[PDB]
Amino acid sequence: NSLALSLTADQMVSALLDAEPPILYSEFSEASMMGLLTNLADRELVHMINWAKRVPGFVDLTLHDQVHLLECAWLEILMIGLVWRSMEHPGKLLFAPNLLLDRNQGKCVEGMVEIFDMLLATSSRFRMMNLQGEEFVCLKSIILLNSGVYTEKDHIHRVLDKITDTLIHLMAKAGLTLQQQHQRLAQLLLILSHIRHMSNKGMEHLYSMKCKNVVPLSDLLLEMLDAHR
Amino acid sequence: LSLTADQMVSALLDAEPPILYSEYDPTFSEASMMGLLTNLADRELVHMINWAKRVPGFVDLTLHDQVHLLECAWLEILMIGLVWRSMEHPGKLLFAPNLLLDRNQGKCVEGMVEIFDMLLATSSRFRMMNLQGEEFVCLKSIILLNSGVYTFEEKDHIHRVLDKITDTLIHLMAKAGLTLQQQHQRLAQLLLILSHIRHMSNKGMEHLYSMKCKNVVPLSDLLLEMLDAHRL
Amino acid sequence: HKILHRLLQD
Amino acid sequence: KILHRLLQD
Ligand SMILES: Oc1ccc(-c2cocc2-c2ccc(O)cc2Cl)c(Cl)c1
Ligand SMILES: Oc1ccc(-c2cocc2-c2ccc(O)cc2Cl)c(Cl)c1
Repeated sequence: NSLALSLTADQMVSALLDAEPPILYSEFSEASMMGLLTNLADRELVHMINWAKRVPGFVDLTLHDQVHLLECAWLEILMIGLVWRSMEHPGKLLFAPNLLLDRNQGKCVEGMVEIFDMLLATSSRFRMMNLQGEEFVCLKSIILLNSGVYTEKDHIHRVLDKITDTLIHLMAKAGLTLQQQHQRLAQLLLILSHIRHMSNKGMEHLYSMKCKNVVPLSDLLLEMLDAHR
Repeated sequence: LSLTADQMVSALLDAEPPILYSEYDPTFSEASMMGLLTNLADRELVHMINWAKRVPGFVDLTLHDQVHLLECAWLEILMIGLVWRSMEHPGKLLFAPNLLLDRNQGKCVEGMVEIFDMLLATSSRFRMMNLQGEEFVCLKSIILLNSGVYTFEEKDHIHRVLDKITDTLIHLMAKAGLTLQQQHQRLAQLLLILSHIRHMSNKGMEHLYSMKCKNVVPLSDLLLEMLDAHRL
Repeated sequence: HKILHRLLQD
Repeated sequence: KILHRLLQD
């Protein structure tokens, strides 16, 4: 019972690439902005759940385990996707192709402006580290498996180890030396520390808007929310 | 930067703070029990800032950058230390040699039990991964420089220092008889823990802000100002 | 209940 | 700031 372990580095890359979710669209006061973001985030969750299944090793897990990993890391994956979409738009966040926002634009919702800065700082970090899409979809999957594995789990760490092999392989092909290979590996995985912190700072803001009831939130986005309490 | 991997290891080992003791005598409920944790964390907080001074490259940074990196990562470092100490005591957290607690004891403080289980799981992961001291002191210093490097501009030097520590970890694993693939996998496994530890600090310090408004047990003045860094 | 269960099955 | 003092102690 392996399935995902028998793959090569190339087959791992193509699997994650072909499974990548699409870039959705959207149709500024506090309620106006927070309403669009809520609408957009609700539609992105649905596609992510399909992306989760088409990740090697994920379908091998039980239903409860899949639910666990997604409930803990849904906001991170939403952010790292948002971060990478706006990677070549410095000082701007690309929530949608027809929805690009700036720092001062986010201040229309207080508490959200802080999350903007971290989101921008991460995309700037990716832009400055010259993150690749192949490297990205790996980080995307690492978060899915790692962010909650502590909360035969042995299999997940086997898959995590194999995803790591992909990055090393991805960097080896790029002509990076042995030293630069594990150095870039460290830099990429340390962003996931930041990305995690963003989610927690982001998960806190959403709960505020829930209790504020200013923005009617999707009940799907609710069951994903109160799973952190 | 001009330090070999061996000199890096010794520096981090020589810089290690003592474990310290609490004031626990079995004579006992949900208060002071959280105060001893407060009193203990306060004293360890002081050793931490003198430990940070002995961390290579840290003193080169400005004073403002030192204040910043600590304000964001003071809880992560305490927790990874707590986990490291609680490594050889499965199902138990070793806050102090005379202060050893498990999950059902953490339930005395409401909401604290969730943090206890995570701290146990992290130690359960370290023990299952057979973490070594030399690897620990590196992670201990990595958290110090990374957990606030983009909450800030010529301080990209920090990354060079971070990369030097990564060279050290790989050097250690290469000495433990691990293959290049094994070194990379272990490196990933270690750094992915920091993702969890960060999450514990974010949740952990949300509990500290809770005990703040719930004036059942006052905390240290240094601890309050330290708490006034994530709330702002 | 959880809507997440439904989507992981469909 | 208490932390500021110690860092220059
Ligand atoms: O597709 C989306 C939409 C919104 C966000 C987002 C980023 O930071 C905060 C949010 C946000 C805002 C409102 C809301 O209801 C949900 C979210 Cl996630 C992201 Cl990352 C992706
Ligand atoms: O040396 C210590 C003592 C306590 C903790 C700790 C772990 O989780 C929460 C705490 C805690 C509890 C009360 C308090 O005032 C401060 C803290 Cl940090 C740790 Cl990590 C190390």
